[PDB]
Amino acid sequence: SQVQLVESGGGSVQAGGSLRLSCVASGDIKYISYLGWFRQAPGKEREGVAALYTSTGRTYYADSVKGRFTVSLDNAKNTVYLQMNSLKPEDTALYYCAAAEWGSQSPLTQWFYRYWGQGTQVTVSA
Amino acid sequence: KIEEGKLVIWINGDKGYNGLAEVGKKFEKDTGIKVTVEHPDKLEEKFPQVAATGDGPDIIFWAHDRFGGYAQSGLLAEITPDKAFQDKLYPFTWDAVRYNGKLIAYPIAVEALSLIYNKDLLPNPPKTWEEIPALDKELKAKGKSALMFNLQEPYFTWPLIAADGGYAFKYENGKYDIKDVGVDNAGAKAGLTFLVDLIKNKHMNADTDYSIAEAAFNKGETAMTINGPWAWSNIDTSKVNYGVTVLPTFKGQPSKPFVGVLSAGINAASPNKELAKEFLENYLLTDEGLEAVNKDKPLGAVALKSYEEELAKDPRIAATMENAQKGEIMPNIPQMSAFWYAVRTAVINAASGRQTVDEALKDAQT
Repeated sequence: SQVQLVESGGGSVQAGGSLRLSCVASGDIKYISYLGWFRQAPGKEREGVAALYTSTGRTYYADSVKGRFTVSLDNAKNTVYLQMNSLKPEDTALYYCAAAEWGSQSPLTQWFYRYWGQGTQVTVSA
Repeated sequence: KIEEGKLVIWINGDKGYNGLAEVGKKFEKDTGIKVTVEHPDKLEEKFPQVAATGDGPDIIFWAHDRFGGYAQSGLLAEITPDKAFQDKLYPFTWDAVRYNGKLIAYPIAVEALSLIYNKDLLPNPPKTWEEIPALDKELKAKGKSALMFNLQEPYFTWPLIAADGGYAFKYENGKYDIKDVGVDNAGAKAGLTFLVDLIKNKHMNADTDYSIAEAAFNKGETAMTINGPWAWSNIDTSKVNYGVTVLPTFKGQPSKPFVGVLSAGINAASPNKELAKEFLENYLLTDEGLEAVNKDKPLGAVALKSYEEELAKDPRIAATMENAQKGEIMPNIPQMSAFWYAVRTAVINAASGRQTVDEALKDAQT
């Protein structure tokens, strides 16, 4: 794989607080057009959280996080962020970064994405 | 019964009680209040026995899991830290000292299992459990093994078993639902199946216990073990060039070791509750206070963010905290006794083949 994604920033956070996740994309990334954040609780489904279409900057959010989370890209760093505000215990999960050159279905569906990171754990205390 | 105008503190004999006494001396130098630190014999049973009569120390130090029952028995005072103080400790450490919705002790230190590895045999330890069979085949060709750890205790096997969905008791909004047990769900079945497959394929042995694994790692016979910070001193003496790191993932998810939080509770019968709060918040739970205790006997990882950031310059402590944050806080309820016994039987029966994984976990769930 000459596209590698590495997430960081997870940890323990109190409900109502904020946390910023980072995902560094390395390799031959010039054709990437979608960057997605997904989350997966143990034994549960990997669900789309937020996605960014980099060509125009358009963002997509799951209903459960819209208004609380913000996905953004710093092109001068090849790094995509998930700023998570007003955190809730229901936000606890392993958070994955994902990337695609293009896709034929919803950019919030896991099967849209070719490249996946290793996950960073976010655990929100009530 | 407890004397007003001084502090009596009880802490176990395996802790840094002389360092804690130094914190007591600093408190006395500022306040005139004498602080007496004792390490009573048989402290685990002694505190509830004496506190039930309205006697004992002002402050008791013990692992948080026993404090749930002590709080239920009315032996511990509700503590009253303000928001600014609460923010100085990692959020998950406060979870460990909540009972009935109330904070009943101050978190001090944090303990969990980690992956311990021999750098000479294995400079790049595996990030995933799924890599271990292939790694063992490589090492067996050189007369070594990949991994040996205590399979006899659920405390050691649970991190893998529960990684993709197992849990002891469901915890939601500060309470454990004793009717919601996660022993026979799909995640626990998958983890125990992986464990039993390692045994079936001879990558691990069903009889490996604490002694067998400790001897094998410390003699350089196996590249990895799983153990806690209490084991590091023996590895030091063995001179193995070892590291301590994050436990392997399973299906991408973290291993979930049980977390123990050494905590300081205030006796409900103390007439010195405000002095105890001042001592614990403004003297002990500071960089200087924890350093004094740690210099006497290491605390491992600590709940106080500022001092943990110093201690975590030791990658072994950083790994302990990482595994702890990813782990399952040990439930502070008496139903844990039934959990240990049921899971112990399940792993014995699955690892020896008397029962399938599905049969073993179904029995442990009921």
